[PDB]
Amino acid sequence: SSEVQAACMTVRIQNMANHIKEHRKDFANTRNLRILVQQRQAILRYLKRDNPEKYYWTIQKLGLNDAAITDEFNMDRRYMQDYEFFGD
Amino acid sequence: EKTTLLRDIRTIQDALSSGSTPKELLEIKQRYGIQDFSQETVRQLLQLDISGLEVNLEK
Amino acid sequence: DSVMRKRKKKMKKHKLRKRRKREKAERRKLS
Amino acid sequence: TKKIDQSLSKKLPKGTIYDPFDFSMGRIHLDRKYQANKNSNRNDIMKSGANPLEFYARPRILSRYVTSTGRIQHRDITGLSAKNQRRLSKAIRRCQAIGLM
Amino acid sequence: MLYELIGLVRITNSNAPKLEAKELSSTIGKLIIQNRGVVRDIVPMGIRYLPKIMKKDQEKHFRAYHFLMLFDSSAAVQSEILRTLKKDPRVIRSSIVKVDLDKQLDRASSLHRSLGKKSILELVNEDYQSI
Amino acid sequence: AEIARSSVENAQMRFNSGKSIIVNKNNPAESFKRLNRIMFENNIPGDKRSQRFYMKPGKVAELKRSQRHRKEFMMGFKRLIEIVKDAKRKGY
Amino acid sequence: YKPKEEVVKYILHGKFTKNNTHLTFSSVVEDKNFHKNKGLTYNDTMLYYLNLPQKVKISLSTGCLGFRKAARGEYEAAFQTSGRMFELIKEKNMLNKDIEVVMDDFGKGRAAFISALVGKEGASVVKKVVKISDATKLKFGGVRSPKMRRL
Amino acid sequence: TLAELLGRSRIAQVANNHKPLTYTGKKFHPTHQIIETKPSTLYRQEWGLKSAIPSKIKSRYLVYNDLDTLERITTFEPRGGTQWNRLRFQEMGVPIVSNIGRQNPFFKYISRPEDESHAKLSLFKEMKGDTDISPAAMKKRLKKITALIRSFQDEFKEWLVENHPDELKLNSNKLEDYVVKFLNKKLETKTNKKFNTEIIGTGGLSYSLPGKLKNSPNGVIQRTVVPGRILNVVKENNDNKWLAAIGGFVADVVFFQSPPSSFNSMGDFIRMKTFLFEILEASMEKNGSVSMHARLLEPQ
Amino acid sequence: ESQLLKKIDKVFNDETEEFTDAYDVTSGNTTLQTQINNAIMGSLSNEKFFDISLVDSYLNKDLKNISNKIDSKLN
RNA sequence: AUAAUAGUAAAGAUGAAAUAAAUAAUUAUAAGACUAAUAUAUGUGAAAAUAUUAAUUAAAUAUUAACUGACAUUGAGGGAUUAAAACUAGAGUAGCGAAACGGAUUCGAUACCCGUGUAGUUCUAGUAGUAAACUAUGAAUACAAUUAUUUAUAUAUAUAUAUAUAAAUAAUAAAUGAAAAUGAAAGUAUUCCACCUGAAGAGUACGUUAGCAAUAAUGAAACUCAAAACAAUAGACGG
Ligand SMILES: [K+]
Ligand SMILES: [K+]
Ligand SMILES: [K+]
Ligand SMILES: [K+]
Ligand SMILES: [K+]
Ligand SMILES: [K+]
Ligand SMILES: [K+]
Ligand SMILES: [Mg+2]
Ligand SMILES: [Mg+2]
Ligand SMILES: [Mg+2]
Ligand SMILES: [Mg+2]
Ligand SMILES: [Mg+2]
Ligand SMILES: [Mg+2]
Ligand SMILES: [Mg+2]
Ligand SMILES: [Mg+2]
Ligand SMILES: [Mg+2]
Ligand SMILES: [Mg+2]
Ligand SMILES: [Mg+2]
Ligand SMILES: [Mg+2]
Ligand SMILES: [Mg+2]
Ligand SMILES: [Mg+2]
Ligand SMILES: [Mg+2]
Ligand SMILES: [Mg+2]
Ligand SMILES: [Mg+2]
Repeated sequence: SSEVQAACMTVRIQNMANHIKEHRKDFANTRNLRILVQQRQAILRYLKRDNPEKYYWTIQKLGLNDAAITDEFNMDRRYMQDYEFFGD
Repeated sequence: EKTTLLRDIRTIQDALSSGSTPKELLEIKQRYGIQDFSQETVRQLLQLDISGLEVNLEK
Repeated sequence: DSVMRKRKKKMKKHKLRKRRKREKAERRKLS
Repeated sequence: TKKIDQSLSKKLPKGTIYDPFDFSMGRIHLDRKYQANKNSNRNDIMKSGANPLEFYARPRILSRYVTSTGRIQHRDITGLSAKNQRRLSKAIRRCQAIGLM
Repeated sequence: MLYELIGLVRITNSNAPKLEAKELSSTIGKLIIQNRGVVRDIVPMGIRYLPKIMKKDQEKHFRAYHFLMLFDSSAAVQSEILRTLKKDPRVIRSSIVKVDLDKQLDRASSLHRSLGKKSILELVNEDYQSI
Repeated sequence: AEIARSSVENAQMRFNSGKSIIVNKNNPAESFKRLNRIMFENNIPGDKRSQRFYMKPGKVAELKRSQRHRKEFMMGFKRLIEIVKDAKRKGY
Repeated sequence: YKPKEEVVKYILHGKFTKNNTHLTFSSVVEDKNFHKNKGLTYNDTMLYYLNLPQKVKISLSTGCLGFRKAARGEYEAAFQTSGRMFELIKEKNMLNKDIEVVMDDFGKGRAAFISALVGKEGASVVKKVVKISDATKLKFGGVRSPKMRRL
Repeated sequence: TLAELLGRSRIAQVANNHKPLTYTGKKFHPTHQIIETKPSTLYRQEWGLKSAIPSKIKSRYLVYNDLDTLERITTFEPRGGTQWNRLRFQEMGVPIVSNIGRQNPFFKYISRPEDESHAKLSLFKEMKGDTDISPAAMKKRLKKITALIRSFQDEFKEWLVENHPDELKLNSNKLEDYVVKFLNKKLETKTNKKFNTEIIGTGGLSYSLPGKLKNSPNGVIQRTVVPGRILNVVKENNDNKWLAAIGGFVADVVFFQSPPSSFNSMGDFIRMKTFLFEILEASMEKNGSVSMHARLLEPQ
Repeated sequence: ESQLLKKIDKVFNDETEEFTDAYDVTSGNTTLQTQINNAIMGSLSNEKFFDISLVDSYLNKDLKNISNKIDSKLN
């Protein structure tokens, strides 16, 4: 189910993001992280179409909002600076 | 609770084979709720869920 | 394109590079 | 002279069957041409199914696949599968780094 | 994680060849068991001549006592052990290789696995059922 | 002491390099021929010459590819000649 | 307790480059009282006998025999230089103990030295030679060689 | 149908063989089926194979591996010489005897379990007779068997408590015996290597029964004399017997007391001369070889 | 630490043998016989290293309902 | 490179040369860079790349079981990564080596060869986004005749082969093609993106955007001409 897939991806996204924060030059795994985040967006976008009630419940529990899902996301350098991904 | 399952199951099997009834057993009859200390009470304290699954699968 | 034809582009690029080096030099003296 | 070089005479094993051709020079030449180390498999640990990477702390076994100077032998010479050659070379390089080979 | 340490200890005293090795195994073993670790086995390999003359802390060596130590610890503890071995003047060379436990929990030392004994149970069951 | 005196023979030859021959006092020119064989089977002369000048990595890769092809091509050629000889022997 | 320097063997080293041939004859000297010293460990004793000190006795190049410039790296220059060495080893009474020959590189003098030692010029020295070896120095990666010459 | 006919065709009768036609190892018995063509068919290069054999071949005997190949040739060798080795053995009239005094393999004897007392020796031979087995196919004999044997646990958990309960409560020395018998008793019905590929007796070299005497015009023959050749001029190293080449077989020759002086004289050319030998006995080993023992009869 | 001191003494002792890997020492079946016996006998096995069958029969009242059954038969 | 040691008088270089108590040998010390065999870049990676060892973290395979129920493909704009050279700071600097200064060669030699050798080549933190960045061949899907060779999974046994199904590579049928050839695509089809419309002028000029800078991206027109280009054929020629 899309909700389960998103949750399973969330765990891996959280783990992979922690790796990137300690290996900021590991571009191979940064690319993997980006693709995984975009995959989670894709599965949740389908969920919103298929079962809207479950969709809003799922994103609320995962800590996301509708904007995070629908909006185009590239996890680019501006994102790393606007959300202080690496800190300082 | 420093008491361990193995040690507790070694007192319920020695007290049941020696006749001694130290107050520890009464406490053990509360730590586990096993009021009666018999050979068929340690077998029900150590039951593993896997055993139930094996019978549900056969049915 | 063949090497023969590539060589025409090579000459044009060389002359452009030669002219830009020449212009640079002038700017340095004129500056 | 009552002596012949061993390379010019064939010694027929005991219990074997022979043909008149087995006393000729053609047999001598034919045995040289088709002389291959085919009995290695039964004496070759790495051609038995063991993982060569488990021998990284046993230089004596690994020293059977390097030349006198320590150069790892090409797969053309060892006759190993690609995987075993790959694993054997890793074992030897690891053995060299540990200080055993 | 299961780790396999192979250390080349220095033989300073020809009268007590297996002295620094015993003292070193105790030091390493104590680090492991005092940091939530388990020591699975200690396989001595005996005095062997080094492939060449090796150097350490402005000293030269031509022989060493080889020993293997299979132990279970965390990655942080494993790095701490490696750091101590790389600094101890007694140790000439030390390597720690991970032994994968994905498929089975009981793996024997590479030396034993090379001889066909894949688990410590196989080694123990060949010392009780047949010894 | 003498313990360090009677254990120097093996020790001396325990750290061998593999590029040494024990000369045959009878035929000393056969021992030099054996040493030459070691040099050629470890490619010592070839490696030394190849280390005199630097070659770009791309050129090195090209030469390695061509050499392998020629080695494999020769093996395929000899296999076909063997078939020819066998076929000729049987009257084909 | 007393310096007891004694010769154990001789090393005949030949360096055969592209432009010259260098031949060095040396003596492996062993102080036979080293083990009698005080405060000496088993390791120090074994380490002293595994690399015994060496002393140079004869040092020759092809220019010592009058070969100049381009002729120094030729076959004939090496053959004559090898002869002069085999003679100086007999004229110095250094043909009593065993000799170990060490060859270094593969220039044109390597095959001249071998011919001069397996022939009449080296019929005295060859009888004492016990071990031949190669000491060509190769690099596993190492420093960058000069660029290829465009000729 | 055509398929039925093909299965019975003469080409189908020859068992598939890809063994090297040029083998330089030790030969103990024939490896390829000899093919023979009649003179009339040979004149027309007809051998009953797929293609005509080249006219260069003048022999009427060959051995082959493949009817056709990617090289557009037949893989064959124009030789049939193992038949002459068998016929020369027949002419020597020495029956093959068992050095272990085993039952004759060519007779349907009523055997009993005298040797079946080694049930644990051979029941485990199935898993332990794996000298040349793959490292993982042999490992498939561990899980595949374990499940099969583990399926008989209930049967042996009841039989053992109903036929030998004392052992289950006293000692397992006899329990292990009941286990070895149980599996064999439950395996004789099964078919594990039901077909045995081991050579049966002589392998077809000789079907002669020992006991018969050879009548001759000069009386009954008591000792068989056969011309032969001595191969080596020095006894086999580590063995007290020389080697002879008698009738296409290599035998061990035992001399009366001394070695004839022609040995030292001839030297390494000793094989150039023919001596007379007496064939003492002929045995068959498990490798499929014939152990022929001879005696160098010297003119006296 | 008590186990460590006993292990070090028992392995680095002159009597103990050390894996010197200088020769191909000579002599599976042992461990294969323990498996065969534990597969057939199961709970009623004599192997020191038994399988989960024994622990399952215990918690399933089988090793006890058979011990009484055997004893009742003996009666 | 430095120091010691004995031992000497030449050494080094080249086509031949000449420029700048040694060379060689045996020890000891220091420093930076590089990674021999294995090895096929096989394989792996989006490409760029990637082969001395170990460890940590991350990602990656096949089959089976269960599950979701078209959630897919492609992808303007956009985003990210991107060899070598180059640039901005701070370290490092053995070897190599633009430039420069010398030695030769030559009629001349701003070269090819030799010497001394600065930037650079190295590391850390950045800028920049360019290569014959090439398979000069965008991605996806359905499909079509064979062989050989490896690899993988599975199956069987009279146990080591045999039988299957995929992948890779090699040679091909058909088909396609200007041909050379391609060969599971450069075939038969479908979907989406990028790009082209004679040569030269020109990837230039101007403007704009971006960059510390070198530059990078975008990108014309006039004038002139009837050319210009590819594959293949037969020759001629080749130090
Ligand atoms: K590749
Ligand atoms: K639907
Ligand atoms: K889309
Ligand atoms: K785009
Ligand atoms: K530098
Ligand atoms: K390319
Ligand atoms: K595209
Ligand atoms: Mg997607
Ligand atoms: Mg074009
Ligand atoms: Mg020269
Ligand atoms: Mg230079
Ligand atoms: Mg020097
Ligand atoms: Mg390499
Ligand atoms: Mg590839
Ligand atoms: Mg896309
Ligand atoms: Mg800088
Ligand atoms: Mg220069
Ligand atoms: Mg950038
Ligand atoms: Mg540009
Ligand atoms: Mg471009
Ligand atoms: Mg490239
Ligand atoms: Mg895709
Ligand atoms: Mg531009
Ligand atoms: Mg053309």
